[PDB]
Amino acid sequence: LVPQAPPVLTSKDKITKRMIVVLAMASLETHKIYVLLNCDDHQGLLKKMGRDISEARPDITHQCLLTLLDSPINKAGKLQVYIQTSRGILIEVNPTVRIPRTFKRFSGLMVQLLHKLSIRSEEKLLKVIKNPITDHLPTKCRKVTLSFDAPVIRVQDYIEKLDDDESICVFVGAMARGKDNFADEYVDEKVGLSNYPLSASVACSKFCHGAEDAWNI
Repeated sequence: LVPQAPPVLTSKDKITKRMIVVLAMASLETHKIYVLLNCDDHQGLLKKMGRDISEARPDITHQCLLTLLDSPINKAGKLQVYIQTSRGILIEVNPTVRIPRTFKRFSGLMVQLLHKLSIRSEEKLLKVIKNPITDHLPTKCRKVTLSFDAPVIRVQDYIEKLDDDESICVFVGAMARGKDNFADEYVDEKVGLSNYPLSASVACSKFCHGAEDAWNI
């Protein structure tokens, strides 16, 4: 007894109250040898490039996207996802896009996106857009960064404290390790979800679950 075709939310809608997740510091870099650089397949190459092999982690972004887009909140049309790469590329993800389950085809899709600047259905399902993210977010929107070092909140508590017209944008480090400062230019609060450090995919899942509770999804 719920709407079977909810409105597809984009950055063009500045009003509708929604949850936004920004996958920040995403490790999405192309190389012709085209593939996404990753720590499992390109250890030798990354070493010769003088890179920290452990930083090449596109799999984290892949798993976060699957968790987020599979969620009840996404199907209910109350979720948006953006990607901010470690190299400053900003990507808007259409809620209806199908993300491949295998890493190989995910990499193939990301390579095409980063080279062509969009992925077409003629509507765009993935699009490279202009920084800063704040130019695209809903007019009334809370902005928070998830951090292990921050005080722990219950997601439902936090979501229920939003005004009826106020969206929430959550910045999540799409990384295994790193400092929580990636979105200090945009946010005015940092919060924790657990007394344990969480994988990015798990943090995404917990936040989706808590919003689903609060919004009766």
